[PDB]
Formats: sequence, structure tokens, C-alpha cells
Amino acid sequence: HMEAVQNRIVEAAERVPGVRGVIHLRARYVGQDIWAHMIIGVDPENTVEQAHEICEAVQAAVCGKIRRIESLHVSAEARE
Amino acid sequence: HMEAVQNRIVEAAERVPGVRGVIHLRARYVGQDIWAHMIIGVDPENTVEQAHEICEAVQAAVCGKIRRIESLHVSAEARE
Ligand SMILES: [Cu+2]
Ligand SMILES: [Cu+2]
Ligand code: NA
Ligand code: NA
Repeated sequence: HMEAVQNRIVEAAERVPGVRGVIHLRARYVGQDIWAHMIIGVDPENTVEQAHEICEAVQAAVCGKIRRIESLHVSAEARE
Repeated sequence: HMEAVQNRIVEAAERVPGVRGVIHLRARYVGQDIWAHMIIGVDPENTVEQAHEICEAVQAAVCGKIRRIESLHVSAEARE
């Protein structure tokens, strides 16, 4: 069941403007719910505020598309 | 499990240009796979060919977003 969900999470995150791939995704079931931590790539010349905005947009996109996610943390790293 | 999938099918179909709602959706599991029949609404002033094109686009959209669907038939009815 988990691989199909992880595929949906990556696909959803990579559709958000400013995401330069999903660098890392760790998802685990807590019961029927998913809790996940994500690192996305961003343009190194983005501001820290812009990177924060992208992470928030990823959280909204992924949580809106995948109903079973009850916790999602998104961080950013420079990617070239 | 099925209600979440049916919600995804309707949401995916209603995002296609030319769809005037999902009129009917009957989904059933065959094993782990979903087989489904859908009726979408279309503009009565569309041509039959245009309606056929919309149905084909719905099939592509839904099957592309919901990996477990192994059979999907889409028909159209005039909706006002
Ligand atoms: Cu903020
Ligand atoms: Cu044709
Ligand atoms: Na900004
Ligand atoms: Na046409």
C-alpha cells in the first residue's frame, strides 16, 4: 500500500512551483494515517522566505491530494 | 477503502474540460483492482464527436491519476 502513496506524495510535491525535485521522503503509517517528513530542492538564489513559501505550498498541495496524511513536515535544500 | 477512491474518481473527472458533473459512478473491486462505469454530463449543444472526445479525456485523466483502476467505461448525457 505504501509505495503507491509515496508515489502520489512525490508526484504532488513536484507539481508545485519552485520545487526542484523531492530530495528525501520518509513516510510511515500510524495506524491508517501517514506521517511524513519531506526535503524539497529549491533554487539557491531564492530567498529563505521564498523557500518557506514553497515548503508551505507543498504541504498544502500534498495534504489536499492525499487525505490519509495527518502530519507532513517539509524542509528545503539548495539544488542546482 | 472504496469511498476515498470514488471521491478521487469524481474529483478527477470533474477537472476535465467539458464535464458538467459526474451523473453516475458505479465502482467495484475485482480483487485489488477497480472496474468502473461512469456517466458524465455534457453541454447538449456539443456534437456527439465532442462528447466522445470528452469521455476519452475523462478516461485518460482518471486512469492516469488512480493506478488501481483496470477498467473504466465513460458515457455522456446532456446536462443543462
Ligand atoms: Cu510564513
Ligand atoms: Cu474516437
Ligand atoms: Na514572496
Ligand atoms: Na473536436
